[PDB]
Amino acid sequence: NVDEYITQLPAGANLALMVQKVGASAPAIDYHSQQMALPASTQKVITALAALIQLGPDFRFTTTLETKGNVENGVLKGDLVARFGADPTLKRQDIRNMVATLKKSGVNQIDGNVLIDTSIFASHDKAPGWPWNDMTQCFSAPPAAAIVDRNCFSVSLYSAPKPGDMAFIRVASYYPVTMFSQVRTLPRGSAEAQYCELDVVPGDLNRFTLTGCLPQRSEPLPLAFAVQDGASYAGAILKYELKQAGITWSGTLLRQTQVNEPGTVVASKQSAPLHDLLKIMLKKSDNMIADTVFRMIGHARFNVPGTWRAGSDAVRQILRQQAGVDIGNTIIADGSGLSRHNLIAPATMMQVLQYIAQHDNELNFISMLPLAGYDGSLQYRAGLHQAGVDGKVSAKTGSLQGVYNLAGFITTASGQRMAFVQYLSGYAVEPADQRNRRIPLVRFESRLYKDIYQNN
Amino acid sequence: NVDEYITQLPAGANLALMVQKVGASAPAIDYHSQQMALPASTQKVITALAALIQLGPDFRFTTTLETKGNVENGVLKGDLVARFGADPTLKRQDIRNMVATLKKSGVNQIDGNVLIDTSIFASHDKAPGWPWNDMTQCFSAPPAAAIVDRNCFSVSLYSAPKPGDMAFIRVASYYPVTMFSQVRTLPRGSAEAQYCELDVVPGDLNRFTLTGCLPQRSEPLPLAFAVQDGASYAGAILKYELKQAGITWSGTLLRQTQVNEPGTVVASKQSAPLHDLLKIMLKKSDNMIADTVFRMIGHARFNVPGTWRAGSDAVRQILRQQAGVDIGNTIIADGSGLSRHNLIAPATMMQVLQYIAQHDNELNFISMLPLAGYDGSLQYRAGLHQAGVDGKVSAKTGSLQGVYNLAGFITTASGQRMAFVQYLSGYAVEPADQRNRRIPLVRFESRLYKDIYQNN
Repeated sequence: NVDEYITQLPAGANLALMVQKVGASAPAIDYHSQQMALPASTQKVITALAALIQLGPDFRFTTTLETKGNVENGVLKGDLVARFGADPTLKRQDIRNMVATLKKSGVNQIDGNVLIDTSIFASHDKAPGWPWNDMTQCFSAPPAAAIVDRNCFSVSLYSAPKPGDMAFIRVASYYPVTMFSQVRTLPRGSAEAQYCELDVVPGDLNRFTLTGCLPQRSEPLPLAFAVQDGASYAGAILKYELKQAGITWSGTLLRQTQVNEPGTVVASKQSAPLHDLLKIMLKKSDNMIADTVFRMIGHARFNVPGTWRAGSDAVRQILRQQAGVDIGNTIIADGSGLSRHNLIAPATMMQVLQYIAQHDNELNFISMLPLAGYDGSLQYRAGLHQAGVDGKVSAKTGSLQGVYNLAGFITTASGQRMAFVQYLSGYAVEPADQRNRRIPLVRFESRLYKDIYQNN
Repeated sequence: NVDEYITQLPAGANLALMVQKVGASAPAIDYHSQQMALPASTQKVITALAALIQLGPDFRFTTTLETKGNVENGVLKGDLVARFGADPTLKRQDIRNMVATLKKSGVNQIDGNVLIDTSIFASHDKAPGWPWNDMTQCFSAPPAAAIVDRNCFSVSLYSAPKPGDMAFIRVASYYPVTMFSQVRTLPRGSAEAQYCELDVVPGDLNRFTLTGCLPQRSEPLPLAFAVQDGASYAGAILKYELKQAGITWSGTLLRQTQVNEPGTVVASKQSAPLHDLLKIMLKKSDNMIADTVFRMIGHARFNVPGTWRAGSDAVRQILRQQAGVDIGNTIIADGSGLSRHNLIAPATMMQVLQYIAQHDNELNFISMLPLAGYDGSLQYRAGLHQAGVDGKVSAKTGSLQGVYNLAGFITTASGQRMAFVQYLSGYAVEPADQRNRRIPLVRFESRLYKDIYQNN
């Protein structure tokens, strides 16, 4: 009763839906299944499959400290190279530990430069089609080769005691960022409060200026921002840890972007295995893992510095050649599904899902998807809970402004496993319902998945 | 025969279409007319109507030089204020002329600062939902309060005679930008040519670094880029013209962002009348005119510094209250339709078109739209030409990656004027047809508009 369920959805919402028994050639439900749609985070299903095929479940991201030169009386005669490898999980502590190791190896002094090597990747750290306005939010932090603590930092914004005085920014001293406040404090219920925005404006070298207005508050406003220049940020952390460890240097911090022969690895850190990271990515919808993986795929397949375009070409090739899926006129712009350039039909995603199901005993893939009523994004998906399908749906959510997708598998009343793709976009509510916007979605899903479960 | 014409379109393309006699309550063609879609540049139809209602056809953008202080023996004892007003047509020459006027007024020296006043607007000069990657292209130049020559500048990129040497940037000395090249010159058919990108990276104060690779060429590559900091850019031009005119100052160039009482206007420039600018906007799809107008509407309606959110609220209010159109769950994010956040149903745009037709003798609006086979965007729209409808269609195009819209009016074989909205999105061709992508569109439109013209 797809058309009737659509009446639950806001005026003009667009649904493309396909449901199909695993291993069957014909769908049980086909509503606009050929129509292109924004996949949002369902794109991560494709990223996870292509990653497992190209890189394998045991791949690990790697970061190293390398020396190029002889060490004489504790003095490295040459450069220290910190070779970043797009590990989305690298932490300040890992840098501290690698420096401790460098020290313990006998290096007290560097007679040369400290090089921040990001040559594993090239071109922009932002995919085409990402909205500019989200770039300072942590969920959209540029997934660069140099990442430390997700390239996200927090700040506290304090209103001034006196109205008209600048609001005050508190930030932990260890973060190599520079914060400036041009935020005017307003009276508690002021005229300017309506249309005066509070904005973050990023500048070079990880400078941030906050601008606009802040109404007086009793509590500081917590804010978290994305680092725009990961290489500089990682360099500054490395510089700090070297100094704390008592290692001096005569040169400067420089970026190294061009491919080069590795020196002697003196310290290293490897991530958890790729399967573990893909699990986090799928359960929690982790954009940074998705997009580091995505540019890694292109780098590994074509033996070139990883770019968005190489990633896209690689994923298309892997799907066609290894998974037997010709994605045709599909557009793949990134790994996370953040890009508004991604375009894919339910029928194409269905072929991907059918491949995964057929090879699930090899891939151990379905266990990584959120299980309705248990974990990840579907721990409490109201429509699925109310449909009676908790524990019966393993699926990836995909949400962006105007988009509420689901793609995955459902075990129905007969015990039949069905792959399904729900692509719902053009979703908008009227201004007076914007912070209550999800109730129509719940109504729709409660009905559809009860229908699918009961009748199959 | 809408469904059959759709077979001309690429796999999975999404059409929402409505055609309706002017003044009629029921549509002649209704194919998904209630469904939300990306309007692209058809949004400019709404912007033009709301602008004429709020500002009127005779509104002019204004830029001034103002003095605050007494002038003693040719010395201004106080500040020079350059008050920008978002005029999208202001030129270097206009600044030169206003400075000439300031000189002629008796000011030889400023004992104070030179203030670049942008207080007419506030918050970001980029609307929510604009893709970040286009921001350095001139068609997406941030439409700031301070614009000079469309905040666009050109550059010539020369490959190095020797492979491996940096490519060279030539730029006219009068442009206050700073260009850096890290572009490596490659052999004419090299290995790196495939996945090594040529990129522009904007920095603070109108710095641009070009990075990546450029294959050797006999001719320099012409490039044009958008200015990211219009206030600094306009300030530098003002500084240059003051110096050339022999006016000295003791202070510095500072930005003035807060609303303030105007000083004595000593020089000014007003744009052409708004109706003339709206005509350019509609004929040529001028994003900068659309978006300066859009933030001006909010500024004029609410008497606040213009923002994107004030513009959106104002346009919704104007449509509902003055045009009798409740846009319901429609999202309006900007004036140009660049934003991927814009969402509107053909039926809503249809109400706008019906209003314009009913009031055309008041507004003189339809004459501003491109006329098929004559001007603007429709001078050679192949599908319309092949449909036999040249001289019979006045309509606004809307194109973005994946989107080919038309909205406007058609005079049919019976002489009946019909309003129509064609919203076609999810348009994608396979990699091997991307630079030939428009042929399916032409096939579709040739058929649809011949059908509409002949049968109505």
